[PDB]
Amino acid sequence: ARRESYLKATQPSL
Amino acid sequence: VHYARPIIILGPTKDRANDDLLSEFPDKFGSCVPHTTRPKREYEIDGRDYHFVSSREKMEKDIQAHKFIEAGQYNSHLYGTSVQSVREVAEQGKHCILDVSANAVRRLQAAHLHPIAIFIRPRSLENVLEINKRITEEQARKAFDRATKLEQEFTECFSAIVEGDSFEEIYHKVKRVIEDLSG
Repeated sequence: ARRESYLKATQPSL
Repeated sequence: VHYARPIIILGPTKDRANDDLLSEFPDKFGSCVPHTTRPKREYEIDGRDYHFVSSREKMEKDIQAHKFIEAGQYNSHLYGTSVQSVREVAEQGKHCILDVSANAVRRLQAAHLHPIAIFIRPRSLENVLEINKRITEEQARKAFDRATKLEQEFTECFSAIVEGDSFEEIYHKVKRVIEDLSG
């Protein structure tokens, strides 16, 4: 049930 | 109906633990759906893949009014998990299994939703390889490092810290933890 779009938005590279 | 506390599991194998709780106990564990301003693809289904938001300004205002436990931008569109989406599941008496980052824990608490935050703490690189048998050494070192940084920075927000020599041990502990903290 992964949502890759969502994970990229909410786990940005710091 | 009694409020059920939402759940955030973090650490190595948390996603397997999430899937397992949902597939074993569908009467006590549920999911909510994130929001996005990205336009809906023909095959996607509003309320199932996302809650599709037509006004980016609307979502921007809601984000600034603290309506989201988590929010960010990808490919120039907004994404987030809303307080209300968690509340609806909780109000129906099901533990909302959340796939959100650790920063959401403080936002859920500040929204008065009383989360259960469980950290699966790897004991070492080797322990990571014990509990996740599908990954390279490199992936295991990255997971171990991430978990070390997670604990160093967020340990004050954990409801429980769980350890074990196998995923089965961790999973049994996670279920026992949820029962103890819910009653």
